[PDB]
Amino acid sequence: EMATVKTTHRTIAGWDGTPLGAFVIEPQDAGGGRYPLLVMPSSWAVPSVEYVGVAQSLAQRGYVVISYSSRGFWESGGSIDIAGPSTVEDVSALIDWALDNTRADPDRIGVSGISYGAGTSLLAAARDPRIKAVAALSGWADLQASLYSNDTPSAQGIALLVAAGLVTGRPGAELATINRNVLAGNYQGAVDSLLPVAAQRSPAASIDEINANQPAVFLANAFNDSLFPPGQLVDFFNRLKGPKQLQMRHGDHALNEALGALGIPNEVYDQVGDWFDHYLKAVANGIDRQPAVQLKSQKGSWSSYPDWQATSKGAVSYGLTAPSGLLLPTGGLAEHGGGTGWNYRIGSGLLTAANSGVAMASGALQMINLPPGAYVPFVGRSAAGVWQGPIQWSAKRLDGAPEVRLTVTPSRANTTLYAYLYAEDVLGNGQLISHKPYTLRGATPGQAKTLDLRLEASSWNLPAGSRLTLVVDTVDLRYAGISQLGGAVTFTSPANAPSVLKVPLH
Repeated sequence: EMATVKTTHRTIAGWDGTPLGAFVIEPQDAGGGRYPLLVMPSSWAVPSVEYVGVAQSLAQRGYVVISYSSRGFWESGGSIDIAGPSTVEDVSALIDWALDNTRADPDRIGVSGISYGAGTSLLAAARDPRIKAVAALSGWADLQASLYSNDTPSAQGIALLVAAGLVTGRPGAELATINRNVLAGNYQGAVDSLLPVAAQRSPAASIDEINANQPAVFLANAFNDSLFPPGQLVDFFNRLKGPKQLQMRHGDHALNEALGALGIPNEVYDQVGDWFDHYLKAVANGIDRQPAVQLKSQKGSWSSYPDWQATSKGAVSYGLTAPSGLLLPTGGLAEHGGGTGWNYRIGSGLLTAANSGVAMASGALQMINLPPGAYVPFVGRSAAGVWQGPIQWSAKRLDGAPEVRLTVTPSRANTTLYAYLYAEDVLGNGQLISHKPYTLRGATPGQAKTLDLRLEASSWNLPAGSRLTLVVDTVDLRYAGISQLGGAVTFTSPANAPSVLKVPLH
């Protein structure tokens, strides 16, 4: 049965003596061996989000749990350093405190957190070989890849990082510099300020250290996370050599749940509990035999794979054909397989309906993104290339990351491209499955460049009556793109390197 637990608030010194506000949660046995230890850095102070409650529910499975506010948070001393070396070292300091002051088992230590605490936890697992298991929710592996994907600043990601920070605590120098840049609309400057110190804040840069330490790593993110897109997390997951599981879902806001305002359903920490129970309490619950990749579609049904490479088995290659039409020039997506030698010119810097997200209000703390639909017949063909596949007469499932190869010729040295994959119904209404930005800065005008874009991973049930539609344009409401009205982009498909969309259908 579940442990009765006692919760005590106290202040625990960090590595340098900085006082951290902590809830120490301890089973009451009593007679009465040691319990596995979980150290759990809380995340952003979003209203209604119950971090300590989540920690208590884990402790009730039979764990000592330390739920705490990182340096700089309201309840702690210090400054927020964006999961910098001090914040990460503090996890080790709290492990040491727990081993000396609670009935914690030094041989059975795990760490778990969400978002700020997820990145912190993974970094701690790289730096502290005592950690045997990690569960990181809605986190990152590569901070640069997350906020500056293909050299395109994620304006709404960066803005959200600032907004979340301002409700959570007192910024250190790095975050205050970001805040100052964002206030001016200077997203590129925000990025430039962070890049030199981003690698030490990125689990991906510590992949060898985590693999050496071989903790059991559980990752669970939303495909539509507003801060940290899935590709960078998948790439990290794929490189882990030890026990591991990746679960990806579509997020939505649940009401009256501990984590519903973060877009995380209660089922995630249910699975985390099972993960730790196996790896830290040797419970024979079969989690060791479960597939390493588990994906939940937008309709809420699960699929699974033994590894990420399996998602791409038998991917369909659609060749892009030359856009044609009297009124609405549109190309095809042609399975075996397309045209070469064509050219299609659009103007850069023009607005279209195809966007990754809506214009969003100053200070909003929405942690998942709900892309607007786009009516494909109103996507301006002088502003975008549009390629449509055939209407399906049977349901299909897309699981994985689509890839696009496209050759582009800019007339300006600076252009940003955006590729979007839509499920388009028979009437023309598109729901966005995936997208990716790509900035060409300092390109040679008039020189064709072949680009390989990997769109963000997704899991999507495509119903009978729908088709896949690719849109490529040059502006997006969520990114600080550098395209200029008056410039041009010409799409081509050279015989040597045809323009192709690869889609992982199942």
